[PDB]
Amino acid sequence: MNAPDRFELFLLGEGESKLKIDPDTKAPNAVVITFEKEDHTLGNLIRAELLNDRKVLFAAYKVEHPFFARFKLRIQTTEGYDPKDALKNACNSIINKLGALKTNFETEWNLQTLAA
Amino acid sequence: MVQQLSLFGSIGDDGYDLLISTLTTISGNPPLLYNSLCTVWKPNPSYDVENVNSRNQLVEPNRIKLSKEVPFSYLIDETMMDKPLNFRILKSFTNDKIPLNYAMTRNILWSLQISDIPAAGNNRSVSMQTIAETIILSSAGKNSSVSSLMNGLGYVFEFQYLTIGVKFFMKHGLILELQKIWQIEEAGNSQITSGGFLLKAYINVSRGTDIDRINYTETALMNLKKELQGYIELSVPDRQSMDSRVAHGNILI
Amino acid sequence: MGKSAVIFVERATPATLTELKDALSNSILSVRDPWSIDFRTYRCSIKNLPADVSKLMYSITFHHHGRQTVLIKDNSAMVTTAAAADIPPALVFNGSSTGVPESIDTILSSKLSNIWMQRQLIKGDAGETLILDGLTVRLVNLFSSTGFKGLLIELQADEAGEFETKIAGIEGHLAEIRAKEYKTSSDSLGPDTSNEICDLAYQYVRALEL
Amino acid sequence: MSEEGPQVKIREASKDNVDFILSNVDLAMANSLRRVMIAEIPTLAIDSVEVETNTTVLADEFIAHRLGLIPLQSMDIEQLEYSRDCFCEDHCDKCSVVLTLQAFGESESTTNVYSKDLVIVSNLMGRNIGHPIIQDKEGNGVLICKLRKGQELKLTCVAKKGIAKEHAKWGPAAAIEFEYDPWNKLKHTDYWYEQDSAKEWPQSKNCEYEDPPNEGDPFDYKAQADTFYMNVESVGSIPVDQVVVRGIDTLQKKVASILLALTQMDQDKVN
Amino acid sequence: KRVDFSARTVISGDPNLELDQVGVPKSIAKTLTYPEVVTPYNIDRLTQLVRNGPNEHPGAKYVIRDSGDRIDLRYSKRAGDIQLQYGWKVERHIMDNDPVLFNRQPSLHKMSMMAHRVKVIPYSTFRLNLSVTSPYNADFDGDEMNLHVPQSEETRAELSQLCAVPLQIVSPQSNKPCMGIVQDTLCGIRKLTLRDTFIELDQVLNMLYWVPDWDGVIPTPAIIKPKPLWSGKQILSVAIPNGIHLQRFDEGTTLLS
Amino acid sequence: KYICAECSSKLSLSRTDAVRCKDCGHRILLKARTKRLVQFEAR
Amino acid sequence: YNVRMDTMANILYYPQKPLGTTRAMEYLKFRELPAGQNAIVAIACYSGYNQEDSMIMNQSSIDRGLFRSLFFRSYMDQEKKYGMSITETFEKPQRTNTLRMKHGTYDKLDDDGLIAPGVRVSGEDVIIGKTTPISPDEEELGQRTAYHSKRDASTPLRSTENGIVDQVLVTTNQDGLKFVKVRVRTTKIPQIGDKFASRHGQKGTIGITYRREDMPFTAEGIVPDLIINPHAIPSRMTVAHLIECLLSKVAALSGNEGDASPFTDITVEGISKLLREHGYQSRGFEVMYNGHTGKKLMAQIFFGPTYYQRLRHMVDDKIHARARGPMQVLTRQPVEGRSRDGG
Amino acid sequence: RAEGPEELARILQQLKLDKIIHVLTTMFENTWSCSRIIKIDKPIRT
Amino acid sequence: MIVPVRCFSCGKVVGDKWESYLNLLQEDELDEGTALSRLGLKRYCCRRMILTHVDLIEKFLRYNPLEKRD
Amino acid sequence: VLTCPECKVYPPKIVERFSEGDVVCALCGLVLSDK
Repeated sequence: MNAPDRFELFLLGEGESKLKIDPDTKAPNAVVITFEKEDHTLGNLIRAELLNDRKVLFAAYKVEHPFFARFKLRIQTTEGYDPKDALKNACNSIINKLGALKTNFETEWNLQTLAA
Repeated sequence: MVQQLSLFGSIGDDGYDLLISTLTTISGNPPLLYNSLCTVWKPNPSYDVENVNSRNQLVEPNRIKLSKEVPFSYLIDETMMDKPLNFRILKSFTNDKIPLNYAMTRNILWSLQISDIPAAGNNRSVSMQTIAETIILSSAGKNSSVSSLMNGLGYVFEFQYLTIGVKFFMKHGLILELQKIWQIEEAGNSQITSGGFLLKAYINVSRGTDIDRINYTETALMNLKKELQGYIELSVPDRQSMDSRVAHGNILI
Repeated sequence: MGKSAVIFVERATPATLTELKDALSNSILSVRDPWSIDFRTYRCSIKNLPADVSKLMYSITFHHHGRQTVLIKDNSAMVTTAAAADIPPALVFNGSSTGVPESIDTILSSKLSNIWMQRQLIKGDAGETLILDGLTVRLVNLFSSTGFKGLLIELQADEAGEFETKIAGIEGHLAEIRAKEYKTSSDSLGPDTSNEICDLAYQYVRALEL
Repeated sequence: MSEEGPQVKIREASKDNVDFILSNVDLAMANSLRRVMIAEIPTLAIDSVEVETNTTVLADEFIAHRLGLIPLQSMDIEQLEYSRDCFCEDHCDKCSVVLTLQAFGESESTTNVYSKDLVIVSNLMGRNIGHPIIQDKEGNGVLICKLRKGQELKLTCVAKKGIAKEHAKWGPAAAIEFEYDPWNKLKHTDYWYEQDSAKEWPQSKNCEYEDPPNEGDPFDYKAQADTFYMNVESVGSIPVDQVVVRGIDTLQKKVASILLALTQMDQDKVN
Repeated sequence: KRVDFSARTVISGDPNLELDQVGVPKSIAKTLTYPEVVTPYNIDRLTQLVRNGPNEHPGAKYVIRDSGDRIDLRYSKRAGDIQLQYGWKVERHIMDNDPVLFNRQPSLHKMSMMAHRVKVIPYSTFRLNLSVTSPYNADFDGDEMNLHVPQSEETRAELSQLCAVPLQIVSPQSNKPCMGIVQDTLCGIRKLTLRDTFIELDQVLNMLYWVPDWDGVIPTPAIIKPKPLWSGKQILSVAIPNGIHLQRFDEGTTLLS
Repeated sequence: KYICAECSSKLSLSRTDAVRCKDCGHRILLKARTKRLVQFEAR
Repeated sequence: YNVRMDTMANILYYPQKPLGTTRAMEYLKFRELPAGQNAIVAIACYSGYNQEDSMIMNQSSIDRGLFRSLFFRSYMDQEKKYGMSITETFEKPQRTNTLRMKHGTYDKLDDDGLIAPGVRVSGEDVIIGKTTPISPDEEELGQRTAYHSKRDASTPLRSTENGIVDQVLVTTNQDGLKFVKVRVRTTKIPQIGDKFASRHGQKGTIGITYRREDMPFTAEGIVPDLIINPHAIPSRMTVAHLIECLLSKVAALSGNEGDASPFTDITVEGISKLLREHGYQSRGFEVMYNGHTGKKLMAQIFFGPTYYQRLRHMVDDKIHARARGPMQVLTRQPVEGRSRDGG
Repeated sequence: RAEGPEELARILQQLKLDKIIHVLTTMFENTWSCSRIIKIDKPIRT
Repeated sequence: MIVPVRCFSCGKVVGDKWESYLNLLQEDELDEGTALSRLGLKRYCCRRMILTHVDLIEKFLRYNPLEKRD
Repeated sequence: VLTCPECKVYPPKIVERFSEGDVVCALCGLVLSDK
């Protein structure tokens, strides 16, 4: 049997970096960032958030083969602005949105329990 | 970890002083005195190591060497402080008796070292051996002692011996050693190299993959051997004598 | 004689390190180069062992203290080096050493692999070191195989007169950031024999145990 | 109230089902939330079995696979550890749970072996965990096997902690309904008809919560998906509100891990 | 006659593989070998391969000396001991981008035995691009095909310069292509290029990223106002190289169709 | 140890004894499962 | 099947009687011993991994026990009586007085020479210990030593077979010689390369497996247990597949067995009417969302239960490789046979 | 190792600036605790 | 062969309901569809699990693993 | 008689690899006779 172990989907191997950043040689201010042990759940969210920044020109991701858990992201931003900073802003905005969502759901659930 | 490339030989003490003159004529450097003390440790037979993969032989049990330098104040008796501390004192070290006895060495209890049998094949002109080495700097705790440490790892004492000799440093990192070996037991001290000196010329290579360096090292060793033709015959020892695995017992001395 | 202490916080957040870095910013005098640390545990593979003989062996590797490994077993310490510049000259001269040693972790995991086998590995990289008034504080995030583990704080001072007051102050500083479950340790391996790095490794072991 | 963030309107709730609307949110966020709610929330399930006596008519891995899917209480799963991290050999007391099963068919009539007969013998240390989940009226729970006169089964079970990305047994959510745009105002689906497309396709229950479009209105080419209607049901181990909250927490932790790794790499670049 | 260094297994379809690339299972890659010669350019990687052993991919299984003697790496503890010299041979596993010969029986014509580049994959099936299934007359309901491994440099060059899949597109039986877009890709490339099909921004970005030969330039849309949209013909034109010209007039088509 | 095939009687047989049941006299005998459960790892 | 020691046997964990049954089945007893399972099937294009008769399968369904089969095998042996002396004995061999021992592990053997039920055997292990006495005048051209008074005649397992010994039987044959039979159990789980078929000549292989997150879903949270390609319908004109799908869907939604016998009065329009009573689009279409991004799908998808059977061909029994190995006595060419690792 | 005339002019300007800064910082320290950690995003308006 | 514990499609649990489902069929003399809906089986995949189950465990149970003939 | 020409140990220890058609010394791993 040649079936790989399932835990290779969520445990990094030794000597593995969760992120790898590489400058793109074709378009200025463009970076290709490889994420490991991740799938569409994160890439879709990050790209949809990166599309809201008026200084972000290009943002696209892909998962080359459905056997391996990894994906590539590509970012291109305006002059005088770092793609890593854009990624940081996107993550901060996502975290704030999720926190607000959690607080709202807790308030509504407690109100329902009072009305239960 | 090094690849040590070595050649061996022996001489009778009668020519000893004339040999030392000749070396000085070639290297340009004088002899430097030195000594050492080695203790050999073997895996504990009380513990059954079933982990030795018998169906595959991934590994075989081996013996560990712990070495230390001992000051000459333990090796010089009350008759010898008058003479200065140099190579001439070896001329008086012909008796099987020695000032350092069993009790002092027991009171003592560094460099940790493991080796493998030399490389196989009959197309090798020098003894090539692989050595893995580490250093112990200090310790602490309620049982800080070499014996307690090696029993913690899983090893026990087997025997020990004492080396005294002289060193010559030549070009290209070549080291030439003249040694005398005294085995030590509670029963007493016996000089195995009785009435002679053991000669060993060797070089160290840091990386085994580099082959230009290894070829250069072999060239230097064979040139040195071809320089000493007619005086002393330097030879490759027996490959089965430098094997230090526990399963089979023999000791090149 | 210098003194040291180690505090480990298990329920920390990813941003707790930044919170503690900023909460101490008033007293921060300077900042120095980053550090790293490794923590392995080796297990005994032999079954014919006595009841009173321990089974584990903790190896702690210090990167900033000149690349030194410390092996700990049953309150017994062993300090090994692997740099060519730490070798006592006598061993080089007499021939007891070839001059280019290996780390003891390679020896345990290559040649003695039939007696000892690895069981876990906890790492810490890119820590920050801050100089406060008569104090040095080092912070780092601990990463296991699965992911983030917790926060590690190590404090070192040269004057031992007011060490307890500084420890209490740092504990209070963590208290305002509402990190209430923290395990601290400043014990000494040997009351009579004082080795700094061995005691530091023992304190690390006492802090990191579960 | 947080007016700058995602909004939520719970309409229905119970022990198992939560039925709600999520508004003022992107579509990517809701999709990622549902993916995490199904795939990446830890739970407690049986992960190893060893058998002493088997005089039944079934196999051994058969009963092992049957046992590996029984649901057990996992409310306080945050205080266990992954067995690949605990320093203990094999299974810990802090990184596992242990149960025992014993049954014997003394009577003439066949005897059923349910899941109410799993007995826990380890030490829980005051944690609410390990209890079997029972949802039927009679309390018997999952039926496991069947016995006759003179047949016995004896075995021991070790249950551990994991996620659903490695086996379907650790999943806490059965099936979650996800709908939006029941009037097809955005023109996201194109209908298939024989005579009249507006009649062949039935109407979703959700049409009552939006106003039908008027034929005089030109196609609105600026709208985006903003309102989603979800329903979530739990297998039973975790309460459903905890399923939603833990999904949000797990997504937050993943993004925070990304942030921490990025900050670490920036510090490395500083060097 | 029967031969050595060969395998036989069922096939499957993989749309992510290139045209001339075959997915080889892990165990089949661990069993077959190749005798690589130790030289100054490979002794580091080859040394690491020997250290890896025979139970790990990549790795090695035998070491041949200059004199013809062959050391089994499994029994000889010397995975971490053997020092390699110039002219020795390491029998290593088959590694990515190694040429292989691949066929299906009966081999009626020339185009039924072709060369491929390997890619090591999990599971037990072979992988093929969905356009080479026409020359092989093969589908995926239980067909098994055969794999043969070359064992030299001249043989590898022959498999790479004569029998490669790229060189077998214009068949000489009827002087016309033997491969093309087939099945569902063909059903899709038609629904894409109707005048009806318009594409928004995000999907255009993802699609342009998917094309591995992109140059980072975003085509100017065809409807700039009141909403930017792209036509399927526009996005599909990115795949087509530059400098290609084609004219075809069907029944009743004018210069404005 | 062994076991009968009709009545499943508990019997012990040597290396020379006849392969028969004592009570029913049948010629079909079955073994008994390993009493000491042995743990294994599937590799 | 529990007793019988057949050479090979396959058993299915959970068999399901079909939702659409002909009336004749009540005489073949096909609703007592079924041979398949009702699988939810969505006929669609999804990611391009089901073209040219391949199919895509839900991995969570596999994990919960769909299409999982037990496998049973058996071996036999007996003592041979050459002349008047017994030339074969059942006893655990010892390396002191035996030659030509096999590399398999003799440790699992008991003192009787027969392994006991409940031991995980594996590749090249031995389960029966057989020793042959040899006359002193017979020497293996110098191979035999002074103390090698016997030869080994054990039977190792087939090189690939793994599992748990399930039964051991000791009896005697007509001549009174001893007789041993060993039965071994194993479990088989579907994987990339297996073989499945519907009742209308539509068979294929698994080409990839997906988890419940990447599966397209309906508004009700239902997920297809498998997905087939629609490029298989036109040239085969298997309209009965579509009709069976529709009728099985109606029977599952309703809860009663649906007749599908030949030459009867059931029509397509009638079952479509009975379908619309429940609340679904009459031609069996449904609205489904993408699994990755969560959007809507432009085209609707044909969706519903069907009946599938797991055929006898597994990829684990067809896979073979060879670098070197045994030759032939006469022609000295690689031997024939997969179980004998030939070319 | 400077490369440009503008680079050389900037180097000399920075030389004068940080020489003055060092002089005054020494003046303060020989009598005052400066901070070498604080970096403001926007320079303070004069 | 005893009833599957879980549903192969939607992850739900149907194993415990088999005993109570059999009760409604002869004690209450109800039809199959209403009995299936009485136990919260609403997706037709759960109805598929319960409805088409062949219970073969009551035949092996009248039998022993020793002495089948042919 | 078949002996390893490098270990020179009597009696020789030898394992036959049937699935590879080889005869291998169990100490140095050397291959003695093929096919």
